[PDB]
Amino acid sequence: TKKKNEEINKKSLEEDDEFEDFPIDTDDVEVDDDFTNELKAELDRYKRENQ
Amino acid sequence: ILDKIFYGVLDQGNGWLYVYETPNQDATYDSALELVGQLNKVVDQLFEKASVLY
Amino acid sequence: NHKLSESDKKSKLISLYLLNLLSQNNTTKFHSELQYLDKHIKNLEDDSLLSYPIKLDRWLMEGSYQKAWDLLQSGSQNISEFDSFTDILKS
Amino acid sequence: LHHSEKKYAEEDQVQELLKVLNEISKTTLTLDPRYIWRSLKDLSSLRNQELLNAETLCFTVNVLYPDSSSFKKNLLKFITSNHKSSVPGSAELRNSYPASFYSVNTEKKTIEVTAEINCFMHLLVQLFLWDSKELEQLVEFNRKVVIPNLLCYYNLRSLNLINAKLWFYIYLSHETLARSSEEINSDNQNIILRSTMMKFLKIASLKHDNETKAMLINLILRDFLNNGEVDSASDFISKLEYPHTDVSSSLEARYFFYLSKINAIQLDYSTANEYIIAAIRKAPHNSKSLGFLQQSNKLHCCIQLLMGDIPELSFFHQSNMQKSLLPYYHLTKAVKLGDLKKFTSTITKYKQLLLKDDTYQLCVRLRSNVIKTGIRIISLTYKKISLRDICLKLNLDSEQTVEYMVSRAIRDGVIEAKINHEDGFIETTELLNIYDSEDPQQVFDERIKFANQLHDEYLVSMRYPEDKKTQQNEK
Amino acid sequence: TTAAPLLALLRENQDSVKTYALESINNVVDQLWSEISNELPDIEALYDDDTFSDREMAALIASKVYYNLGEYESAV
Amino acid sequence: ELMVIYISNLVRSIIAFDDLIENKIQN
Amino acid sequence: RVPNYEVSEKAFLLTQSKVSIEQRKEAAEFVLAKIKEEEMAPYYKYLCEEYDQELYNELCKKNESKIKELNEKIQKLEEDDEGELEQAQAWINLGEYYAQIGDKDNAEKTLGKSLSKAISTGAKIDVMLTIARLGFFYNDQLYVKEKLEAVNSMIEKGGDWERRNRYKTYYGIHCLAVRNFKEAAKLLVDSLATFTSIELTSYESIATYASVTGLFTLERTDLKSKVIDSPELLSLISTTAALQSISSLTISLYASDYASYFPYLLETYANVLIPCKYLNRHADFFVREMRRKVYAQLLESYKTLSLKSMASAFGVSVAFLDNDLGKFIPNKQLNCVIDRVNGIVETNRPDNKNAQYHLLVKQGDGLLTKLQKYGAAVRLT
Repeated sequence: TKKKNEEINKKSLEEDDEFEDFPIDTDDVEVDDDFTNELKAELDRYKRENQ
Repeated sequence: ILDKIFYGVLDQGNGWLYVYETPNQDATYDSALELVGQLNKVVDQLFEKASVLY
Repeated sequence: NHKLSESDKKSKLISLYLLNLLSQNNTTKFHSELQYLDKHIKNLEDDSLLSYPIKLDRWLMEGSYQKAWDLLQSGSQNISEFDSFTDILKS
Repeated sequence: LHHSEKKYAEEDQVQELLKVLNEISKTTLTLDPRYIWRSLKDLSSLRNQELLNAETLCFTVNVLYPDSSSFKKNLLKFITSNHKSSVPGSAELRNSYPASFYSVNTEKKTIEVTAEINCFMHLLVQLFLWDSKELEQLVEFNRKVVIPNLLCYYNLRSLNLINAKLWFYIYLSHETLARSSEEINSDNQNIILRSTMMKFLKIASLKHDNETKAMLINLILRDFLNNGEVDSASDFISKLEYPHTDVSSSLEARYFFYLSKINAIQLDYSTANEYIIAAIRKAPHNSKSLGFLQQSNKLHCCIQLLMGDIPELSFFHQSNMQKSLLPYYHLTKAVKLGDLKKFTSTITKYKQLLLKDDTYQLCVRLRSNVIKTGIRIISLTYKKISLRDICLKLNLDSEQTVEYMVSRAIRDGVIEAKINHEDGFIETTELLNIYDSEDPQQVFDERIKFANQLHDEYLVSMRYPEDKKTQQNEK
Repeated sequence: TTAAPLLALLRENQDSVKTYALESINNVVDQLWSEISNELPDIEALYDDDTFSDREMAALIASKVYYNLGEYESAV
Repeated sequence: ELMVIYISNLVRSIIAFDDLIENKIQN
Repeated sequence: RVPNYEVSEKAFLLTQSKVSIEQRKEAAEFVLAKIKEEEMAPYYKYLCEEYDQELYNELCKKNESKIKELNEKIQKLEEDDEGELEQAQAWINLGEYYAQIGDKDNAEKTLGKSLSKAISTGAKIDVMLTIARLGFFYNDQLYVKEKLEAVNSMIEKGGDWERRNRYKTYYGIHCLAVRNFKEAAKLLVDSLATFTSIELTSYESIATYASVTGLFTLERTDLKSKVIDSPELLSLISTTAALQSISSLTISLYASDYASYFPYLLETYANVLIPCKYLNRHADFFVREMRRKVYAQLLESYKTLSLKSMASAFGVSVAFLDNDLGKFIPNKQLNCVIDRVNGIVETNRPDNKNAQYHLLVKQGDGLLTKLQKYGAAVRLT
């Protein structure tokens, strides 16, 4: 009840919230290397045979 | 090397074997990790205790 | 600038002021002055002749020295009073 | 109905008032009325709708009115003249008790009790105006009237705490009307608004009011960025009179946000990082604080990309605010991979979102970092790497161009590399064994000082309640 | 409005321009002071010189700014 | 030590408040 | 109870188009008879999209037959005197049917009444578990989690050793289901030691799961003892295809075959990781680790390597290997660089003093932030 004057006034300067404006308007990064690996193996194998 | 009775390094790009018979680094830092480990839990506990003020 | 703050002269005069600061070799100020302007030129003029100091900055920030030299050399086309900066910038 | 409601709501107002009235006039209990006042604004905002709203008029009439009858009239006029025996003399519940303003003596002017009452009465009008959303006429009418009244007062430490709150409303209300409609009249009155905060701040430094100093500084730093003036903002921060003694954590958190922005554009991303982390810590995590947290996260992410570092991937993900930070994840992917095309496409798509907060402007500069970041990574994987290899990977235009970007970088020392032109490779200089050098000691020296500073903070605060209790009688 | 015109005028070498500038700044010295703090060493130099005849006024401006900032010692 | 002393203060506030109300009632 | 999982696992292969069209339609033959037989329409409605009204007339008939049978059976055994126990068993029996048609909603209700009534203490523990089983059927991770707590609440009050064995295997599946495998590898290998099965998914599943999780978590020396030299896994031999593929990958790594190692990775992905519903999620996550591991060992043993020696041993080209390596290097589990110019792979591998310095200082920063957090609040208050 003490912070409440301050938190509400603080909020007012951001204006609204942005968070609910957003839907109205509208290997964490890596990619799985099994797919890549598959292709590559075939490609190696050819050259290897004819070596 | 994986077993670990001579733990050294092999050079493919040349042809030498280097031997290192160097066993192990600081106990000091290790036991220091344990003390810090306890302390992390302890402060959260205390904080739990300290919530009658809230 | 009168009547809240248009005129075609507004774009030309800004471009020459900002280029001064890049010739004094203060990027720090180039950004500081730019901050002020930003609210008043967001898309009002957008970039016009204003683009001339803007590209130049971008390339030294990237650290593309090559690309930079290229813009200056080609900058001899448009010499009208801009040479007042061009020469400084070579050195 | 009407009579019952007006009076009942009015009853509660007088109970709250009596408490704050009594406490200020018997010694200086300064801190205690302040805690009441916080709670007061909240209780009052919720009140107003229930139990009519001409409950305030009754209150005005009831006590002494030196200018406030006219102000209340003006509000009533605005939303249409309301009538139900709302003519003065309507209420009178003083009745010759010295705690309810002695009826004969006050009127004669053999005693004055109006001083503090007037400041409070004003507080109720600004709150109610803002509540209702009465703009235009009243907003100017209100500023016009309150500023000379405080400057006719010679305001106690206690009275300083009260007017620190009218100041908040004076600033916000002028802004909302401006945002609603642009006009030159709004612009003339803007110059008036700056000048009044500057005159008052000197008065409020001499009374050393922790509340007052705090409120004014947050407002002024904000005003300056909106007008873009770098120069004035740096001078204003040099002083650092902004207290940390007792003020709310919400106040501080605002203070820390602005510094982050300010230092970032001036090319200190080192200190901006510390400020932005520090701003989150002070802020409470509340829904009423959600707007601040949401703007804070976004600024944090921009600073980490300006430095050259990728923030934690998990930040954007594990958030329940994850939707807004959709633009931030696309920027983070493009920067880390050095994909030249991706980066430019991202900022076109999310441009209008980004333009709102003027993070678009920072993102033009984040073009540079796409390239800077990618080279740092390529160098850490591949120690000696021909200039030819680097270009092939990240499709950089030519060997001469990439050499120069790398060259620029290691002057400012981020890559920590060196170019060997003659031999055609760029060789990372890192080797470790920095434990042997003196650098850990510098690091650790600081960490001790930080703990000590903790202890001191504990000790001082700890004793302040105990004084109270020993002095109080106990069973 | 801003102090930027005002600053610009000090610099103009010609005597009458500098004098006019001092009056202009003096009006708004109490209203606005944080913008000309930067440029205090120049106002001070004018006070030093004994060519001006509103020289007394030049030091007044320095003093006024310094009390508003809160450096009371510099003011006095 | 910071918290424990606070805990003690918190109980004592109540002890002292209760003295005042009870003196009034008794009289 | 028993068939509900059988169905869905078949249905999964039908759903996916990743699977070969030949395999897809093997699954199609098998599942179709059981849809009709066990009357699986509520669950089947989701999957049918997702890959007769007779099934329903049947549902509804069955619903009502089975529904009515069980109804009046309880009406019969309310009368017949034994008020705690016989109503309870009859209520369980309604739920048996619900569990049969794969509607979990109705199961929960009837088994609720069963619990209210005070019966054998073992029995209750069995019921709680049955509800947790339904979480695996839907394969909603969130459903299995909440429920397994209620089971764990009653287990230790019950002090049942017998159903305590079941707990292990179910909790294996939660930790399997999730990414975090550190808790999963320990749990699933203990259950190979002690199996107690009362209405439970086959023993085969447990084998498949131990092997994967063994590989991901354990270090070299502990992999040998606990997985390779597991008596059960060896005694069961490689019979089933899924089990077989993983076994070949395990041997080669340990016998330090490098040539067939990379082909077994491709094999494992085709035949183990993708058919499983729980480790379909973690197919990407498993592989990335295992490619780092072959390298991480190899760099331990070698200060320098050539690119051609490194590449060729595995049976991949120099260009392909170099690319795969730059992906893994910034995670800093390999601690090596590639000299393009000299063509060597040099190994930094720092276990120096400066390395150990980093690990303790990161713990200390975590403790630093918390102190500020508790203190600043409490001082204001």
